[PDB]
Amino acid sequence: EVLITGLRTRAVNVPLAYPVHTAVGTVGTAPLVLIDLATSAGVVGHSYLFAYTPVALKSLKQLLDDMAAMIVNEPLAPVSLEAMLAKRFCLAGYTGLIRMAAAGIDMAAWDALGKVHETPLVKLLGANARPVQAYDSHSLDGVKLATERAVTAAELGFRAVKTKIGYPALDQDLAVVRSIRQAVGDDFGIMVDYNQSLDVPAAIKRSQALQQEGVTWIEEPTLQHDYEGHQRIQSKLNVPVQMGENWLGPEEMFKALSIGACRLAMPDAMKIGGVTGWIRASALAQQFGIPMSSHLFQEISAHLLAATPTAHWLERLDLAGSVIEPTLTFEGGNAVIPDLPGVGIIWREKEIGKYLV
Amino acid sequence: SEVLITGLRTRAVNVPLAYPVHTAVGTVGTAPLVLIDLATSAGVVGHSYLFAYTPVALKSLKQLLDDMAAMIVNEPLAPVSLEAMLAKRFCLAGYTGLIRMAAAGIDMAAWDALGKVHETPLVKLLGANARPVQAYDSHSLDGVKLATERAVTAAELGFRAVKTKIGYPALDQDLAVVRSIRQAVGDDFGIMVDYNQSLDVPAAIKRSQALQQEGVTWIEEPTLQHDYEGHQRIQSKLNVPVQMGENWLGPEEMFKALSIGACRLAMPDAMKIGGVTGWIRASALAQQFGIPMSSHLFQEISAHLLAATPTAHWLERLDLAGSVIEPTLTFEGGNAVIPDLPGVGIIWREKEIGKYLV
Amino acid sequence: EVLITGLRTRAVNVPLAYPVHTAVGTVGTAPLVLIDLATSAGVVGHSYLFAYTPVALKSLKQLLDDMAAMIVNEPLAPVSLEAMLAKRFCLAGYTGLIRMAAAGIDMAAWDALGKVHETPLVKLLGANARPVQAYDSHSLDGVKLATERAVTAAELGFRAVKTKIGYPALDQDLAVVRSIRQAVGDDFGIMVDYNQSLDVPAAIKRSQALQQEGVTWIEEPTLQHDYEGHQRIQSKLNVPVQMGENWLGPEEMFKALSIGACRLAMPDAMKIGGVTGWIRASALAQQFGIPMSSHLFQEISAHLLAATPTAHWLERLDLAGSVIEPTLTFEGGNAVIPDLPGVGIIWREKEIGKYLV
Amino acid sequence: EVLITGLRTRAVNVPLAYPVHTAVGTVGTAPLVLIDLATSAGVVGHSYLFAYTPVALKSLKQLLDDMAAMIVNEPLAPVSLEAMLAKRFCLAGYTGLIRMAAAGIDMAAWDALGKVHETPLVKLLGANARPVQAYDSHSLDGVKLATERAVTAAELGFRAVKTKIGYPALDQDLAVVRSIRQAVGDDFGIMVDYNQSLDVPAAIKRSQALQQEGVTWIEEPTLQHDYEGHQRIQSKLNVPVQMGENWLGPEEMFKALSIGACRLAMPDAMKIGGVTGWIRASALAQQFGIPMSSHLFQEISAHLLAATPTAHWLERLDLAGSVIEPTLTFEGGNAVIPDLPGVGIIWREKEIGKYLV
Ligand SMILES: *[B@@]1([O])O[C]([O])C2=C1[C]=[C][C]=[C]2
Ligand SMILES: *[B@@]1([O])O[C]([O])C2=C1[C]=[C][C]=[C]2
Ligand SMILES: *[B@@]1([O])O[C]([O])C2=C1[C]=[C][C]=[C]2
Ligand SMILES: *[B@@]1([O])O[C]([O])C2=C1[C]=[C][C]=[C]2
Ligand SMILES: [Mg+2]
Ligand SMILES: [Mg+2]
Ligand SMILES: [Mg+2]
Ligand SMILES: [Mg+2]
Repeated sequence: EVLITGLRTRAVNVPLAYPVHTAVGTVGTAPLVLIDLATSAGVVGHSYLFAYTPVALKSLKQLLDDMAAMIVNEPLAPVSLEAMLAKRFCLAGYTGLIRMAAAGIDMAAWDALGKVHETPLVKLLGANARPVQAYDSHSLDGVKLATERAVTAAELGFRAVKTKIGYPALDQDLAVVRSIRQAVGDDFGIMVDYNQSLDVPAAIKRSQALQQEGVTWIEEPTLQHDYEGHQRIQSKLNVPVQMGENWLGPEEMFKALSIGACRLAMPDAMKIGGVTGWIRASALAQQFGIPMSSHLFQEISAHLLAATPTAHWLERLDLAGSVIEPTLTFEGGNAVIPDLPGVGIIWREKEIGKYLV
Repeated sequence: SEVLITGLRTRAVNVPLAYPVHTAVGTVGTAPLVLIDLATSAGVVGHSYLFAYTPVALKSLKQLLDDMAAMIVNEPLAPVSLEAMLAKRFCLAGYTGLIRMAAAGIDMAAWDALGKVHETPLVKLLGANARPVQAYDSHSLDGVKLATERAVTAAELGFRAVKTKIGYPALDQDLAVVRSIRQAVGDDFGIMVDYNQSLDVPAAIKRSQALQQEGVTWIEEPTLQHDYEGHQRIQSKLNVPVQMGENWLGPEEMFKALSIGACRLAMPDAMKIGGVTGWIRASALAQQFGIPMSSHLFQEISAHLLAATPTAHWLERLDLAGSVIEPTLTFEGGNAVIPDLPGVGIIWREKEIGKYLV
Repeated sequence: EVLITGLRTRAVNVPLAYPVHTAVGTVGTAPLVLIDLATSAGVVGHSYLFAYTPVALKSLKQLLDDMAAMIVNEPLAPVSLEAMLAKRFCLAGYTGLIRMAAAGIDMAAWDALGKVHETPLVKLLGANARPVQAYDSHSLDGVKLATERAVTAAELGFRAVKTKIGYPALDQDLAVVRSIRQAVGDDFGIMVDYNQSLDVPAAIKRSQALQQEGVTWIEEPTLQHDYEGHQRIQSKLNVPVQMGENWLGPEEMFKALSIGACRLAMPDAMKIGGVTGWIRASALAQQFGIPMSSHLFQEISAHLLAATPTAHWLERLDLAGSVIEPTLTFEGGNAVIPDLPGVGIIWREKEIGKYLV
Repeated sequence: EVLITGLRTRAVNVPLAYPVHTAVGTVGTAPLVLIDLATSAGVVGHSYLFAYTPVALKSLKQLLDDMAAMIVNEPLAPVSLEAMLAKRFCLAGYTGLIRMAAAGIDMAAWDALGKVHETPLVKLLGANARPVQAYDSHSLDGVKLATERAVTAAELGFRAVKTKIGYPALDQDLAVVRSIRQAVGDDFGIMVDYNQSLDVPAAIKRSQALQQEGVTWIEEPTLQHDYEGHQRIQSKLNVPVQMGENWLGPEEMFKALSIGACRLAMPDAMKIGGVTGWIRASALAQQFGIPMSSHLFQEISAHLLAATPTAHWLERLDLAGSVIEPTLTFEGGNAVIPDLPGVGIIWREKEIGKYLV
């Protein structure tokens, strides 16, 4: 019926209103690959990828462009497409940039499929649209900016914020949390994120002090692939350890959950394998008893969380707002899925040319 | 005197193979390689190459490496510190896959350059005597007739073992190939077999128990490479050793596989394991877990690396880059012999490389 | 190309400015074996061994001298030499004094290889020299001397000290830590060392009390070979248990890490097997996620920690300062590797004669 | 109160009628340290140590001579003396040559204590003398000599022999076992010993072939300290894996038995820690359900096995026959304890002089 007829990618470097400072360096702009998936039915699927660093941006575009011949003239059947890519790349390594590229095609193909059936992605997945609580995602901003941004988020109606920590001293971590807490009050979430910057003993010492201060979760305290080390950290805490943005495919999530690395999970729509990977991830989170949040890609994560049995929070970090129309809205701090077929992404074509690499 | 990296040059080539590498999951008909030149303030140039597996990833890998150049040019030629830096710089994007392979290619060129700085073969720089290492001639999913011809030819060349790739539609076809080779080479000869991830766990148990009755030397990647639990289940049903490791991206994946008991043999890939720096760490693990450790591809550097490996087992002879690298590595009586050259011993065939440029 | 041509050893008993009092007895002098490895390239490798007690000093020298014929005329290839000694001693027992002797040969051979290549050992290992934070290592000194020494170390720039505890009463342990803490303030490390003197229940009781006071780590609470007992102790603590100075070879480290005996490790350059053993130990500590410190042998440990992914602290205990030129220096508490080939050891040939046994 | 009044040691290098060829090299002579423990009761305890290689011989004697100051004038209480040595050596490392030296003192002290009470050692331990089945211990002798020695062993009355294997080819291992089996018949033991020479997959392969041939046990297939690896080999076999000659102290035995490394044990009276360590090893083998044999030191092992609840075999390898009187006899292949106080060791004083080092 519906065949894939073309793939077009555009690499952009988009500035951010606030740089994403982390304990391991600053992401000052967002390197994105914008994807269009043309089909024989007249509709075009849209998705985008986040390359994290300009150093990988051109590499990821080139890879996608060389993948185009693998998918042109195949049926628009994302689950069957994913299994084909999984096999074709099983020698090179179906991980990293390659898996990220495969997820970008998956997310565009699902967008295309909802458009074919003139229906929002959440409904094509068999679920009712529902609002999801969102937290406003901040960075390693220093006490002054961290507190201003938390006040502005609370004014916009958000009920929780995330700040990135891992300053040179534990006292600086605690100063930021304490200052946010005094400005937003007790009935407010403060999630904190170390971006893999602590070894396991440091993470136990810092995390127990944060837990005494009162935080909502402690995210990626150590090396993201060290599932055992996260389990050891989690074993010393009442507060939940959060991880998942760096799981490449549901199989990595299965490994982490099988050994108890974390009491929360937050897969990333790209790295987990797109919609197809998210659905599988969501089935694991349910059976392991893990409340499941999103990481980035807030446009598509609104739909996916609505179909997730243990949906927890949506991360509001609008990486692509400069090139995507704001059809996703926030009422009372909850993300509200737009009444649009597919994901609801509409390119801001006038702005894209400003940021092309 | 301090030695600095002063340039990084890459060349993407798509190189002929006398025999296409047929596998159960598809055919590698040419070798897409990225050749790496690491210029230094000592004047010497470090050489290495990467294998992209599919032409689909070739240009992307070269592009990534060219964009990584800015991270390493004007840094000290200290491969262990360079590796720590790349690990940190890529911890958000994902220090795995193509990025990790790119980092390993830098690492292998940097260690080559450091051996050249000290005018000494890499094995001796690593603190070990050069020793010959037994090598098996590595074949593919060749069908009975060609599989048998290549095994006879390898036996005449002095090899004492061959590897064939299996996973034909029927187990009887796998068996027909292994049996035909055995009849042509005799009883005092290794036959390693390679499934390239093509079986589920119950099929792998069934096929491997039948192959075990034929006395093959090991059974390589029976199922999905990341499925360490499943490999353990397959190994639990076998006396023959399960072999894996060519797809471990970094020694951290090796550590996870060995921790669960996935395999009684290991064969890291000098590229995917993370280069010389990653190989040294992999060898330390294999030693403590009691795992005989073989190589995967990259025979030029693997001869050096195995000589430094306490549990060194076999060298895979698959000469992917022979069309563009001078044959300074030799084989005597089936054993790889390290050349008396500084660093790794790689000398480009500069007049051949231009024939294959992408 | 380069062969070992000779081995010379000298047994000394050297005075210590401060006796090393421990919970299990006093090391009042340092019995050392000083090692010279001659090569066909004109350079001489240097190392030394610490015998812990004069009772073992002459035995260790004799053993090394009887090992000379095994290594003379072998290539200067420390990794292959270690394999040869491992095999040759596999029936006698490649542990204990024999293993310590093998490590002494290894450290001198690596010094000699760096000298053949005219490069500091850290650079021959492929790493940049970097300063390494050091703690000043004290002993079971009693409240008065313990505090004085802690004050003096703080004045010299050290950011942490180690004291040895295990007085008859736990109150005496706590009185020393409290006194040191008042003199150095809260932004200062206090590591404490029991030297195997407690059983597991006593160690749980004392360690929880020291944890409440605030210490940096608790080292060797019980019998060094009792990895399961250390695991039980560590399971009851937030503060990290530290061990490793008694691991004979990385295979013993592997056993202890595999069962979770400690959250920190500190291998001893001699007992772990010299440079070759150290390299293997550091690969394990990295995969197990263990910050790795040194025990004694500060001259060579400065190089080794600079090549160690999880390098933590250097122990500053200058056992050999009376016979080795102070080319290793300390700036702001950090050990600074000297710009010398190999390890940087230069014998004080006038002083050695004063201490020969 | 009987006190120790002297400690005398003599290093000898004694001839072997048949060199002990092994897969890892040849022990052509026996380097022994002969021990005399004089007491204030006038009786003298006798024991001896085996240094395995002449390279360790003078070092072991030197260490014993320097330990003498720790034990002279102490009461003749072997269990209290062992505890003192354990503590005094806890920093240097109570293993290796130091532990072997401590065991030699322990074995002389117990022989001394038997003499004080004019009673054989077995009776002082509270057990009846009973004959213990012995196997004649051979080496890596090749097909011709291995079979000749097996014939001669059978004619002397032994009902089992041990041969050492680990020839370059598995077919050579099997050719030896097959020729011995033809010469001795089916109702006869053939123990085989690899002396650590195989990796784990090679050991699985050779052992399953030997198991098909029919052998009594498979001894030290891989590295002696690799307890996990021995467990993996044992998991693939019906035939029992045998080890223990290299355990230094019952604490190492405990670690191996705890993980299931072997279904048989054979501690070495020296390395296990003398009579004191043997008694503790016997208590462990009993609870773990492990039949327990001896390694070497046949003179004292005859007494110790008589007191061992799970006593299995005595290794007959008469390393010291050139310097000790043949008071131990063999009836029907069973070792028969002599009716003599203590261990029953009487030096051949006119012979020791020929072999002094
Ligand atoms: B951090 O992990 O939280 C944000 O989503 C983010 C982070 C790092 C880099 C970019 C974005
Ligand atoms: B196979 O795994 O063995 C060879 O090394 C090879 C394989 C697949 C693809 C290329 C080479
Ligand atoms: B103790 O463990 O710390 C010191 O390094 C030391 C110790 C005991 C004996 C000598 C030195
Ligand atoms: B072997 O393990 O059996 C014998 O007791 C023996 C061995 C090795 C070295 C000496 C004696
Ligand atoms: Mg995060
Ligand atoms: Mg393979
Ligand atoms: Mg200590
Ligand atoms: Mg034996």
